Amino acid sequence: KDILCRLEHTTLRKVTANTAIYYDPNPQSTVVAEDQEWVNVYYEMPDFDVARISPWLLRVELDRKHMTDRKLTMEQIAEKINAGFGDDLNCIFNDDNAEKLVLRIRIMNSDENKMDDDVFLRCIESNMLTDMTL
Amino acid sequence: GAKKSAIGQRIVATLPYIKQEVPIIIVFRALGFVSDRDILEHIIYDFEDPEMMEMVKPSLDEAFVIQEQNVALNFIGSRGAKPGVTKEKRIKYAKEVLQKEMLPHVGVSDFCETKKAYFLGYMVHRLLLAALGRRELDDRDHYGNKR
Amino acid sequence: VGIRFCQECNNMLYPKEDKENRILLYACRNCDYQQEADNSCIYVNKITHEVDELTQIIADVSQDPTLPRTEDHPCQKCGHKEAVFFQSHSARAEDAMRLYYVCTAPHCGHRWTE
Amino acid sequence: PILEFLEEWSMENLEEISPAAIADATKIFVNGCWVGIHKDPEQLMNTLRKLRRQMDIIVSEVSMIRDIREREIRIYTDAGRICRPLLIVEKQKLLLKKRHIDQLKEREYNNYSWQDLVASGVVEYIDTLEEETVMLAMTPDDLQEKEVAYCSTYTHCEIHPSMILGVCASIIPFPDHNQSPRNTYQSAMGKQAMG
Amino acid sequence: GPSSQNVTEYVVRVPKNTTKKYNIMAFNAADKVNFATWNQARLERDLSNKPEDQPWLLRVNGKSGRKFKGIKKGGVTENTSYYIFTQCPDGAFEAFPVHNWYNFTPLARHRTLTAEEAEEEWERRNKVLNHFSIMQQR
Amino acid sequence: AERGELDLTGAKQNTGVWLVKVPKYLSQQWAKASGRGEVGKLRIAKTQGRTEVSFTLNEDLANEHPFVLQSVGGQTLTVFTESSSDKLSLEGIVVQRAECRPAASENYMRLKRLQIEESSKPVRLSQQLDKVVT
Amino acid sequence: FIQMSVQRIVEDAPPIDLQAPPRYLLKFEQIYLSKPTHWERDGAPSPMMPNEARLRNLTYSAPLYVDITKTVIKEGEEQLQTQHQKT
Ligand SMILES: [Zn+2]
Ligand SMILES: [Zn+2]
Repeated sequence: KDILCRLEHTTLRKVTANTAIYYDPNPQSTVVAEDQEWVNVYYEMPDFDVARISPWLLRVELDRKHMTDRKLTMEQIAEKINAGFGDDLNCIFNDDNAEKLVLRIRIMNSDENKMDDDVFLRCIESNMLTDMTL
Repeated sequence: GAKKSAIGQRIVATLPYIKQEVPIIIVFRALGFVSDRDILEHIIYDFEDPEMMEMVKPSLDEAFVIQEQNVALNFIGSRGAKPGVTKEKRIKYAKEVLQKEMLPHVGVSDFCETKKAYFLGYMVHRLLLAALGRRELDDRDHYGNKR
Repeated sequence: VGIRFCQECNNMLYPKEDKENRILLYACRNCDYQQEADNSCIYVNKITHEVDELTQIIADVSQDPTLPRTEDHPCQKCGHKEAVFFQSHSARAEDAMRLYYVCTAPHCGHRWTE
Repeated sequence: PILEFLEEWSMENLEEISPAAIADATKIFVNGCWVGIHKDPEQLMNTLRKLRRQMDIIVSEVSMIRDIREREIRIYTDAGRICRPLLIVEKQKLLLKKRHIDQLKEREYNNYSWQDLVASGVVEYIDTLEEETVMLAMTPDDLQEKEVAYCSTYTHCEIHPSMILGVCASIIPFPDHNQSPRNTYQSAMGKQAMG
Repeated sequence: GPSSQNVTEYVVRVPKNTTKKYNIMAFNAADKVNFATWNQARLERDLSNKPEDQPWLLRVNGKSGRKFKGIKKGGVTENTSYYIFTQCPDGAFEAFPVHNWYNFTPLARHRTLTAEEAEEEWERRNKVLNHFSIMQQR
Repeated sequence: AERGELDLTGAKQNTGVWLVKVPKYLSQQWAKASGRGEVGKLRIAKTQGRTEVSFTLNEDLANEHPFVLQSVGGQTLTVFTESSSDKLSLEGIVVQRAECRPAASENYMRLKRLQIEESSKPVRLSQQLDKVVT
Repeated sequence: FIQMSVQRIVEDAPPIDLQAPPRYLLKFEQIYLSKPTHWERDGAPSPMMPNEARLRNLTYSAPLYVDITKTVIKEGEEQLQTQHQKT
C-alpha cells in the first residue's frame, strides 16, 4: 500500500477539505480567530515577510483522513508548493496537533513591493488544486 | 491555463442561425435585462444559495464588456449567420432571431421578451442544478420524454 | 459567501483594497461605487461539501404516494407515528445509502435521519 | 381551457409577480410553457385530477405531473403522448364496483360502455410521465390487501397485467412460462404464419 | 374598539367612459422608487421605434434624476379583468378598468461602453483580467 | 412644463387604491349596466384576527362573490392615467390586492361549459361535403 | 388532422397580398372535403369504393375545396370583394 501511495497520482484537491481566500493585511491580527493561536508561532519571529507581504491570504483546509490514508503530511506539501512556485508563495501552516490542517499562503514581498496581487490567488488556488501534484 | 482555470466552467447559449454561441448573459442583456440582479433574479430564485451564485460568477464576468441591450444585439447581430452591413441592420436581425427564432413556443409577440427571459432563466437554472447534482440528468430513453 | 449588488445600478460588487487605508471594499465595476465590506472573506469553496441534505429536502415529499411510509419512527416535533423515508438523491454523494425521514403529519415539515 | 381555468385558481402570471415569490411557489408548465406559479399545488392537483376525472374542463388525455420534490407541476396537452387506462384506487379501495360490472355485462341494449367508465371517474388514462408519480397496484386481490401492507398509498391498479403484451405477443399461450428470447421469436413467426 | 369587528359595505359604481384612461405602472422592490424626491418627472413614448404599441420612458427631474423604461405586459387576460377601486365620501366604490399595464425598469446612467468600444474590447475576452482596468482606460 | 409632465398628486397625497381581479363575465355585466351605477355592493368584514372581502351582484343584473386578498409587499404597483387633453397624472399607489371567486363550485362549472361551448363557435372545422363540387 | 390540422393550416397561412397601383388580397376562409370520388375518362364523377381502388390501382382520395375571398383596391378608396366558393 505504501508503493500504491507513491504510484497513485495525488493532487491537493484530493487531500483538501475546503479552501478560502481571506483578506487580512496585517498578519499579526489574523481575521481567522483560531489561526492567531498558531499563526502567532510563526509571526513571533517573521522571516522573509518582515518588510512586506501580500495583504491577501489563501487558507486551505485538508482532510485528515485523506491525508493519513495517502500518508501525506503538511511538510512535503509545503515544500512541494515552494518546489512548484518557488519563493513566490510564503506558505505557513499549523501544527499536526490541530483538529484541521491549515496552511496560509501570501504572495512574496518583492512581488508585493505575478498577474495581480489578489485575483491571482484564484490562479494559484486552481492551479494548486489541478496541476500541482503531491 | 492560469486565467482559464481560474475562471473555470462558464455558460454559452447555442442560438439558431448564429455562427458562434454567445455567453448566456448576453442573451439576457439582449432581451433587455441590464443589471446583474435583473438577470440573476430570473436564474437564481433564492439568492441565499451561494453555490448557484458561484456557478454564475464566470458567466457574469465574461459578459462584463456588454453592458447595453443595443450592444448585445449588435454583438448577436455581428455574430449573425448573415452579418448586417451596418449596426442598425445587425440589431434588427438580432431582434428578429430573439423574437421568432429563439424559443418560439414561449411566444412570438413583441412583448413576450419577459416570458422568454423566465424560461431562459429556467433553462439555466436546470443546467445549474444538474451541474450541482441537485437534479439528475434527463434520460433520452425515457418514453415520457418521447412523442 | 454573501453577494452584494450596487445600490445604484444593481450590478455585482467586487472586493477591492484601498492602498491608502488597507481595508476590504466592495467596489462596483463600471459604476465608480464602493461599499464597506464586513465579512472580510471574499471567496470560499468546499471541496468535500459535507452539507446536510436535510437542508435541501422539501417537506412536501410527505405528500408523495410513491415514497415509503413507516410507523416505527415517530416525529420528534409532533409525535406523529407515521414518517416518510428515502435516500439522499444527490449525485455528489458517492455513498448515499442512509435514510432521511420526514414527518407524515400535515404542516409538520420536521426532517431527521437515523 | 387549462390556461383559462388556471386564472380562476389564482395561478400567478409570470409577468404579474416578482422573482422573490418563485422560491416558495411551484412552477406551473403547460405543454412545456412556463405559465406561472402556484402557492397551493396540493389543492390545485386535486382539483385538476377531479376535473379530469369528471371530464368537466380537462379531457382524459391531458396528463398532469407534479414534481413534489422540485415544486413543479407539468400539464401536457400535446399529441403523441402514449398513455393507457388504469383503474383508480382511493383509500385502498377500487372505485370500480359491481354496479359498473353489471352495467358492462348489460352492454347491449343498454348503451353503457367504456366511455361511461371514464365519465364515472372509475378509470383514467395514465401516460408515461404521470406513471412516475403513480403508485400502481398489480392486482386488487393481493397488492392493495391490508394484510400485505407493502404500500398503503396505491393510486391506481392494473386492469390486467397481461395487457402489457402487443398483438403478436398476445397470441402466445403461457408466455410467462417461456424464455424471453423465445417470446420474441414467436412475435416474428406470428407475422410470418399462414391462415 | 369597533375596528376589531367593523363591517363595511359600499355600493359599486362603474362609469361608462372617462376622460382619462386607466393604466397600471409597476416597479420592482429593488427599484426603491421614492416619489418624494420626484420634484419633476416625464413619461413619454420611446424613440427606438424610429406609438400606442411602443415602450414608455420615465425620467425624473429631467436629466438629473433616474430613468426608467415601461414595457407593456404581453400576457393578455382573456378570462380576467382588473379594476382599481378608490375610496369616495358618498359611500360607493368607483371602479376603473385597467386599460394597459406597463412594467418599469431603471436605466443606469454612466459612461456605458459604445458598440464600437465593445467591438474593440471584445478582443480582451480571449485574455481578459482585472476588469477594473478597462474602466480606468475608458 | 412639457406634454410629458405627470401630475403626481396621487403620489404626493399618497392616494391609496385597491387592485381587484374579477371575472370577465362579472365585469362584462358591470360594463353593460354601467349606466345604472347600481351593479352591486362591496362588503368588507374585519375581525380580531381575520378579515374577508365579498361582493353581491344586483339581482336584476344577475337575472355572493367572496374575494381573496393578496400581498402587495412583493411588488410596488401604482396607478397612472393619460388625459385626452394630453396631460398625464398618477392616481395613486396600490395598497391592497384582491381576487374575486364564486361562492358555488358545482353549478359554476356549468357556466364554464357554456363559455367553452360559446367559445367553440368561432373554431372553424373542416366540413364534410356530401356531393362533389361541379 | 382533417377536421382540425387541415383547417388550422389553411387559416394559419398569411393572406396573400399583391401590389401592382391596384392592390389584391386573397384570404382562405373554409375547407370542405368531398367523399372519395373518382372521375371516369368521360369526366363523370363517381363514388370510389375501396375495393375498386385496390382493384383498379386507384388512389383513394377526397376532393379538397377551400373558400377564397379576393379583394381588390385600385387606389380609389374603393374595394371590390369577390368570393370563390369551394375552390
Ligand atoms: Zn454600480
Ligand atoms: Zn411531525
